[PDB]
Amino acid sequence: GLKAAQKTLFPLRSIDDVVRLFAAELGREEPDLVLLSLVLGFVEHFLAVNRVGLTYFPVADLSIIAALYARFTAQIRGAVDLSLYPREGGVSSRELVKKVSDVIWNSLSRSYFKDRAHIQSLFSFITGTKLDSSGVAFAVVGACQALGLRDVHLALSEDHAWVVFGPNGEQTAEVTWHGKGNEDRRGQTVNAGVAERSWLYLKGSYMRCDRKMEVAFMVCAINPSIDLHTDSLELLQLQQKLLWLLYDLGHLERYPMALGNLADLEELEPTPGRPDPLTLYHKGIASAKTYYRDEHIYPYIYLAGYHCRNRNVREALQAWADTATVIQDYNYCREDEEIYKEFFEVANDVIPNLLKEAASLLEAGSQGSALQDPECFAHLLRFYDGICKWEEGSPTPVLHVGWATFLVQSLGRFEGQVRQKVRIVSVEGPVLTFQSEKMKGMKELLVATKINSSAIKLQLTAQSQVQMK
Amino acid sequence: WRFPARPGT
Repeated sequence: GLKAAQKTLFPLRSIDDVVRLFAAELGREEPDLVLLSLVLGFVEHFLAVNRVGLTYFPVADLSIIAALYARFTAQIRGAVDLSLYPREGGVSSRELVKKVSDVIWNSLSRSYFKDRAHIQSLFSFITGTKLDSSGVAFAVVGACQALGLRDVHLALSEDHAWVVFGPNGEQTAEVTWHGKGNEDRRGQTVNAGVAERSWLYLKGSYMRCDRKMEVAFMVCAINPSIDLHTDSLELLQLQQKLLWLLYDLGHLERYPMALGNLADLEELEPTPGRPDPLTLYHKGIASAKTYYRDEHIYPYIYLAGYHCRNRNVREALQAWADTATVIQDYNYCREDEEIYKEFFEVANDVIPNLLKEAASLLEAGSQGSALQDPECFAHLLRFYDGICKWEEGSPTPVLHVGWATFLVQSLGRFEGQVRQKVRIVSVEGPVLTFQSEKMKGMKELLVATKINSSAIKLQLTAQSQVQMK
Repeated sequence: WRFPARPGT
């Protein structure tokens, strides 16, 4: 499988030698996904899993990498007989895709913890017979490239992975599992999930990778974690350098989450002469607006998290309001629980702890406080509005009374004189228009000096009665 | 377990 020109950089003796290999592969007609994943997995294993004996960098010798490569290509070519699945037109068939998915599936250990770190790469698949959920999808695409199936590509939402293939690349197939205790759909299209307007399938506004974006995925999949307290500096540096190489070649243009990841890495350790983290977070949002109909949630959660860490309360609230403005046009469905958890934590933990500190700082005489800024109160209201609108039409409810005490407490962090300055207008000063029926009914409770806690709870939830006695 | 490039920890 490996061509002479792919071998000349070995041995890889440094981070920068790995970067050179990626640059060389990205300059070829198609970068070799199997080679590149094996190399990343090898160095991650010796930098994060087992650092015994490490003195600088785990040298990657050609003999070792080539033998791993051979183990993979042998196991795919032996198990998938292409003659059984004739290809017209440089297009693969659904049966062929399912066969490759079965080969990868059936290779995995019978029982293992699927949520472990460092089981994402082909190095893990060969040496441990273990892959995580999205790692199975990647492995299917790398197997298909090894078989010459140029039309098979990785598809990505914000929480799941599958493949596209076939005439004009228009077919979809499930090739891995999603979540825990969901029923397998391997072999099926993603059309039911698109049609139901779930977050999981992004209303069809998901990423369809080319081979360069598949390289970007494996780079984002690097896991620098050594343990709960400690990251590998070496792997952070490697990931950051590889993402800049991809950025410079144009291959992050259509990958919002990769742009957020790079921004996070720049915040941790800035690269001289590169854009600031904010610039990169805003490029991620621009990418989602340009290529994905502004239907992605995480570009705004990346931005909000940066503002939250920097105790920019105003801009954090604005970014979470913008997050909610995206979610409002989805239906909350059965496998969307990750984004539910993201909204729950923001509403019921992160915002409360931000406003509590702001309240203490205001007591100590801070000026320009978010708590005295009616535009900040309007952002809080717009955040709840989008969550309430999300719930409308959904097959499963979102809000419950466990949300209501936090809402009442957060509203209460703003004095009545501040809250009074927002004008809520119906379809001077801040003006806000509510989309959700729940918030429209809430409007007259929002300006009293002391909020009517009980009334708020009734309005936010399905509860319509108070206690009998 | 975190989906590649998901924000936050």
